[PDB]
Amino acid sequence: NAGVTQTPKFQVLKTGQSMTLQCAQDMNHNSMYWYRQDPGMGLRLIYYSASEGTTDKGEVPNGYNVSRLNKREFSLRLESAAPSQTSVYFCASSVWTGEGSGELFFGEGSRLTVLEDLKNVFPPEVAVFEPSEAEISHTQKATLVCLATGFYPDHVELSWWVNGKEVHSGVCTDPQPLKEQPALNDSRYALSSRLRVSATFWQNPRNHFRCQVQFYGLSENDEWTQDRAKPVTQIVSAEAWGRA
Amino acid sequence: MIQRTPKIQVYSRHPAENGKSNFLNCYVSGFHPSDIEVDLLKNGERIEKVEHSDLSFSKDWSFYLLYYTEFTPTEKDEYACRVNHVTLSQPKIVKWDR
Amino acid sequence: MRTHSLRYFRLGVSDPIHGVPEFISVGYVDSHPITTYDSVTRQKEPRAPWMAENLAPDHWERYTQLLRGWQQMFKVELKRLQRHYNHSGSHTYQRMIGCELLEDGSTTGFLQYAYDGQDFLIFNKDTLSWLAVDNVAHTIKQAWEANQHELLYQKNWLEEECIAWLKRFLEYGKDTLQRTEPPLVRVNRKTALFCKAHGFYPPEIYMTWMKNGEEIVQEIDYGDILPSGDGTYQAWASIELDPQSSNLYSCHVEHSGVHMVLQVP
Amino acid sequence: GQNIDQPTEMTATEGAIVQINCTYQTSGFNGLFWYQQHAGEAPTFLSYNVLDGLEEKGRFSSFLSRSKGYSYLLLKELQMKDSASYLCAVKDSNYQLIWGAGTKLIIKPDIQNPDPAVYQLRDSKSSDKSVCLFTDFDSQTNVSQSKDSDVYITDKCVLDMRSMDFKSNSAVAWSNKSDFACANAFNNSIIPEDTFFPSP
Ligand code: NA
Ligand code: NA
Repeated sequence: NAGVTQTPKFQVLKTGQSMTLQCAQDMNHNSMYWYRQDPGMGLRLIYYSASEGTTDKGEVPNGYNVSRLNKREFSLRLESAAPSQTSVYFCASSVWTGEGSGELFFGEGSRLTVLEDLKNVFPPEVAVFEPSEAEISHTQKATLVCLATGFYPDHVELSWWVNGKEVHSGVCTDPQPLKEQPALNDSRYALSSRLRVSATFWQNPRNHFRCQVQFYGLSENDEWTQDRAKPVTQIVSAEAWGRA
Repeated sequence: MIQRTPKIQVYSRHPAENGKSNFLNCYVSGFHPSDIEVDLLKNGERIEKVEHSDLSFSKDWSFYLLYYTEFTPTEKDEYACRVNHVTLSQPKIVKWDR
Repeated sequence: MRTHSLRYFRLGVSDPIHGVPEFISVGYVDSHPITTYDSVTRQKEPRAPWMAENLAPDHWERYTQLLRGWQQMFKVELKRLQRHYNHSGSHTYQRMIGCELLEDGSTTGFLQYAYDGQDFLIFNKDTLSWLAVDNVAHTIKQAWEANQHELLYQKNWLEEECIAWLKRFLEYGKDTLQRTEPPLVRVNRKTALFCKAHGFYPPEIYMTWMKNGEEIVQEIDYGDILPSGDGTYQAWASIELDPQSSNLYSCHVEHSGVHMVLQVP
Repeated sequence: GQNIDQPTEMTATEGAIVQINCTYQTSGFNGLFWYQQHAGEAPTFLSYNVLDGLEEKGRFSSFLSRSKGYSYLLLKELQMKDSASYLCAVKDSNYQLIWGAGTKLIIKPDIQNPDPAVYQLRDSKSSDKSVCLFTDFDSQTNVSQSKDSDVYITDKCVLDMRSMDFKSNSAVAWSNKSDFACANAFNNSIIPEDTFFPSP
């Protein structure tokens, strides 16, 4: 009952590297599709499969191939990745096709960034800043701020943890990152998030706050030659305790 | 299940005149289901070079086909169409009637 | 122009003999095949030269993929019918969809299905509902009518898209579809009088016999309009002679706006 | 040349009504779809129209005029969770789905008791940054990006404290520069006259 399952969620590639994106649907649908989504444009169909046992090119097939492995599975292949293939890729399925009214069911998307050189890849620095005493006395509320800075590419997931449990109420994370140097095409990114709690909650000295950032970066088989540490997939975090 | 037997009509393309090349048509229509075999006969012998249209579909769900061959009619030669279908115990012979 | 129509047929067979396709889909404009697809070729292909010349390869490529999907859906649908009828052996499933553009400018559109060559489900695009002939059809009707959006889609396709396709194909094939070849008509004595017409196009023609200026259809034998093989048609009608009294017999033929009378002496 | 056009972005206030337009020029027409896509999430189906008229589904309605080649998606009683992109797409004569570029819908929360203020957060012993928080201002206020290359200013974010049914706008500014101060951090923004600046 999972719907459309595509992997991976994030991937960094060097120009020329190969990559396969997986997609499965458990809805017994017959038609499957691979789309790319880029800023300022409508979705563009790469390849599709109208039924098990047939596939055909969409509007932008060059640089890609597909395999309809069975009724459930439709994989997308980048044999020699190019920087122009940096995009968000969506798999979708429909019960049938060639009919007016049937809607598409989408997977969660796969964000790919293709780079000429991996020396531009950086994990985030993560820091947590405790609330202003003036805010507490003026509003009876307390805002913590988490900053994740200097990362590249924009492949991060930020979460707040209070006393060992992830929280979402009271949280606002920027929906888009800030380019630290807006003029540069490969600028590193910054991301801010806020957690706001009551003053009484912040003033309990046994309440514990953590901001955690999952960064999706390099893996074992990526070649690394820089002096700094290899920017592997990793979690970076920072914490604060309540202040009585 | 309702199976419909083929109607079989044999005719020349043009009003026939002996010694003048023509086409012999056998139009097989109204049958269901679609599997059918059709031969044109000359003096009882099966003609080899015989064309036919693709299976065609009627609005009443039956099927039809046209089988044809070029020929020159003579006074002595007898022509026929031989059709077999699931609704026929034995092939049905329809002779060309001038 | 006179009345023209566009229609697509599908045929599925559940247990076909060796070689025969499980699935066939053919389009027609008037009496002329225009398109063909089957489960053996797995390609949509033109059946008229004026279709091949006016539709770019992208058309055949796209609809080939759609037809491969429609082929599978047709198999699944037939498997469901034959299970619910509890039928063994080979059975057939058929579909016909199409539209007419009448001479006066009005339109019709239709969509229906058959099992073993008999009406099964008939679409009404004005009430947006399906007529079921038995309880297996009734089960299908209930499922299809639950998907209101797909009924609306069929109404739009019949009323708007189909008519636009038909006008497009009529222009493509205008030298064939819009021409007129008048009939050559003669009367033979064989006892019955045979009124025979050949060499005409379009195939629509009206031939009848009048006796002393009056028509009695109950004594006229009406022959079929038959293809001659060269793109034209032939037809005939007969009446039997009264041996005891003379009468004024005349054959009347109407074709493409022209009326003709052959009085027999 | 088939085209689908819809506005890039629309901004409306919580509780109000918004109409998102989509016009199309296509070779043939087999129906028009609307999808909702939350930022970083997958599109999901909202509606399908193929005959003329208005169809309702909860707080959303979708209208189509085939002769004008136009549809709108109508959202009534806007809520913050309606913030998303809305994608229109049309199936042509060949059943090709042609996608509009999407309309980003931004919703301004209704702030009942504005209390605009700029607060200095506490330094972290692990960071050289000073961090300032502009918060609790009315939704008409716009936050300008920084004009100093070593000052970073993020756009405003709407936070919901569910327990208290309380929403607030905020933006964050930071720098490691010696002359950075919260009193001047948001100087390039037009901020409310009554903004509270607590003493350093
Ligand atoms: Na390719
Ligand atoms: Na037989």
